[PDB]
Amino acid sequence: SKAAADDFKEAFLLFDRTGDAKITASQVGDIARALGQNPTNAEINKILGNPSKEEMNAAAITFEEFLPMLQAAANNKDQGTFEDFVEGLRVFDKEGNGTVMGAELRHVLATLGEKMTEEEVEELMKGQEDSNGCINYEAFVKHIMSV
Amino acid sequence: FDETEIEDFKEAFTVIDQNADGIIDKDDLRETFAAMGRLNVKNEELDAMIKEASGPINFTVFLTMFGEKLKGADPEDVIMGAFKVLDPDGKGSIKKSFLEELLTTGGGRFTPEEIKNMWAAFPPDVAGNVDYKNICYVITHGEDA
Amino acid sequence: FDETEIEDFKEAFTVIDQNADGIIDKDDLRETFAAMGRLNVKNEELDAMIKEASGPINFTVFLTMFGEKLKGADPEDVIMGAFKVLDPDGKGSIKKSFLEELLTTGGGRFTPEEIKNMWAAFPPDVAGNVDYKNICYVITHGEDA
Amino acid sequence: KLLGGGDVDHTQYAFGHTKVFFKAGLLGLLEEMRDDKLAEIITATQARCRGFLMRVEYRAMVERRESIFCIQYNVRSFMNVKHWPWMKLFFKIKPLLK
Repeated sequence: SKAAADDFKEAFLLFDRTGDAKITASQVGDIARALGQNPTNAEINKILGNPSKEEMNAAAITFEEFLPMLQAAANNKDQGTFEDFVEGLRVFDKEGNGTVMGAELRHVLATLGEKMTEEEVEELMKGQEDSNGCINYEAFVKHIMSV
Repeated sequence: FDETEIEDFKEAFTVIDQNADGIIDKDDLRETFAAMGRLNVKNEELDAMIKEASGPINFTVFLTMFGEKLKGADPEDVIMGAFKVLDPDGKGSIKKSFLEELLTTGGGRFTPEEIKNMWAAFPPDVAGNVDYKNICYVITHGEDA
Repeated sequence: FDETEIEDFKEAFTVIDQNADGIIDKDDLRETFAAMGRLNVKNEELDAMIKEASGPINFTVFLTMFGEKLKGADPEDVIMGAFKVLDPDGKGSIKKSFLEELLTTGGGRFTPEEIKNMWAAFPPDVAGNVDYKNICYVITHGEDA
Repeated sequence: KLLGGGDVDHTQYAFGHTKVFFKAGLLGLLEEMRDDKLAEIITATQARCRGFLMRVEYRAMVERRESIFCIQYNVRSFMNVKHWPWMKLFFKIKPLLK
């Protein structure tokens, strides 16, 4: 709305590697996340196809399409409730203390639903899981929601 | 301030005071930095060092400025004294979680956030509290050795 | 340029300047090469070294000529710093295909053709990205060790 | 452990000493509804993750920014230098020093 945030246009100049002021359709998922929006990858996929837009063939972009797609994704930020994120992992391990065994969270984050690479899974556990093999998800989900 | 530490500051004062008159001026600062390899040392860095004093940098003004910045400076033998009391059986570097708990639970200076900053350049072993001794080195003489 | 690296170039300047007057002329170049075993050193090689300078080779002209050729020169401790961040678990030499993918996909300086030239005298292990450390040695001091 | 994943009704089944028990066709119906309900619940929980996942990649990419350059330029030097008289000289000579 501007509140006209012109820093979204300045961040589009940091993600366009050619400097022509266009951003390919394959970068739009990760740049919506870097502007403070977390649409799921199936949602980013649907919307695209919904609009008869094929992410399979070469794509370019213009700021005039990327701005309204970020504004259509911005209504879905009401789905980011931290009660359900901590209660999900609290149902994932027994006893009254928030600890996932290391390999349980790593294999679930790579193979269940939207596949996260094991390189990204190791980069998200690095520091929050110590050598006991127990990830405290009270501080883990706190630090994941700090970015 | 022990007397050998004051003699070390007298030797550093003589190496920066290349005119040997007893007062380090801005030309001495620039010519000591140029003799260490700093060809691009700006005049604003020399002016910020002189702006920390109220007068000319003679030996007692340099000692009082270093005294007021190093009000908790501890020599390596007293830091290893305290770490030998924390590891009273000798040889072993003490655990990471033991130093985090004992810093917090004894004193407010050992609060956590500060403990994350301790681990942050004082690497793992040092941070963790396992090694020992390298941290005493870098507290008496900074930067990576 | 760190100060110990500048002191290493001052010691190399004194070993090539055998007249000890502060300016390496063509006779110093020829007599340093003859003392290393080069009895057949041509005058055209000495003239090509002097043709890289605009004036006589004093210590600051030798430092500026080496600065302009070594604008990406990195000491062995900072190359091993970056390779310890690429192998953050320590000890292991990193895979050949991991260094080829990460050189290309991050930067244009890591493009392939250049990666074939990296494997080409930096042998297999080095090229592959498995060993480590020998490449830091030969980047700070060339030729096979 | 397997049934851990899937946007499936964790109701509709039941385990026991030699086997699992499973519904069809009602309980079968239940689950299905359930299944959709996790895509929601799930699909949404996936996203953030996905999102977040890459959000850490940027923090790394960025850090890396210079360490590369350092590496980048640094190599190039050598490739140029290693063939230079003066540099070979320094090389044979670099040792006699102290």
